[PDB]
Amino acid sequence: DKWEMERTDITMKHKLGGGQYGEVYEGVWKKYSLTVAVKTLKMEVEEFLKEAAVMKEIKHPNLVQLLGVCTREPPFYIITEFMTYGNLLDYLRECNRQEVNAVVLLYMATQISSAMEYLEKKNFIHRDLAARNCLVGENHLVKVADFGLSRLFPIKWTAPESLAYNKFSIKSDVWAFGVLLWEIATYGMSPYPGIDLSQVYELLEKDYRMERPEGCPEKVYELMRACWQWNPSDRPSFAEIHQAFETMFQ
Ligand SMILES: Cc1ccc(NC(=O)c2ccc(CN3CCN(C)CC3)cc2)cc1Nc1nccc(-c2cccnc2)n1
Ligand SMILES: Cc1nc(Nc2ncc(C(=O)Nc3c(C)cccc3Cl)s2)cc(N2CCN(CCO)CC2)n1
Repeated sequence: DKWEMERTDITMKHKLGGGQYGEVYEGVWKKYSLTVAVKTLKMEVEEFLKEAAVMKEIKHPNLVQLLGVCTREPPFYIITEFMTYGNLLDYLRECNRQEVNAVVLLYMATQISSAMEYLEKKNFIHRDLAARNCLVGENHLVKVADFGLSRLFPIKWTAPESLAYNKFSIKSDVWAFGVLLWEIATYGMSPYPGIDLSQVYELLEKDYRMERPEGCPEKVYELMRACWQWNPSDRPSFAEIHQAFETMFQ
């Protein structure tokens, strides 16, 4: 296996983002003195190795790049490139809005839609697509974190068909993407603020959708609304979503 590393190839450093991603650490891959991120497991082994195998198949500019794995005996490692600025939700909430302005919001939306178009075409689904599971690099680079991928839950990001019948599709990710776009357009506000988690489905069932955020262009809000179509087959494809963002650039 070309991905297999000895644990001693890595020097473990500090826990990343004060433990928000659980057991994810900064490390150094000694071969290149390259700062990396390392997810560890010392219960959920079957799950951890299945994700390791899935990440070997994925290669896109906007998905976090696997570098190696330690999957022989515990502790188990997944090693990726280090995204320097951390998760997109905290980044939006804390950013300088003079820098992170309309064109950067569009750029962030376009990048994530590019990653999801790739997964759509490669018959993968994400099971936790949200701003907190996107990572930021230099010059407003955004990559989707890829530990929760499957080959084909977070209630406020979950399509109605997934809450009701536990059924997930690429169309469920299109719903989640619309919530993520809402997170981008509000610089990382909590969706459905103050609404009890048990009543989200019944509100959605009676055609409730979140209102246009302050300053959100109408074309961007129309695309959110298309992502939140009740019928999954009425939601646009990630290919259509990416193309719509490309077209908006004036
Ligand atoms: C995709 C997106 C989603 C949301 C937003 N929202 C905002 O841009 C915005 C504007 C005003 C506020 C409100 N704000 C409150 C505080 N006071 C001080 C300022 C105003 C909030 C968000 C922009 C975008 N970006 C976007 N959308 C469509 C087109 C473009 C675009 C930009 C440049 C060139 N071509 C296209 N850029
Ligand atoms: C939570 C967090 N992660 C960061 N970067 C990461 N790179 C990649 C990550 C990741 O999880 N990889 C991964 C692995 C390893 C396995 C499977 C799947 C995947 Cl995707 S986590 C940076 C960061 N920072 C804290 C805050 N700082 C600013 C202070 O103001 C910036 C730095 N915090």
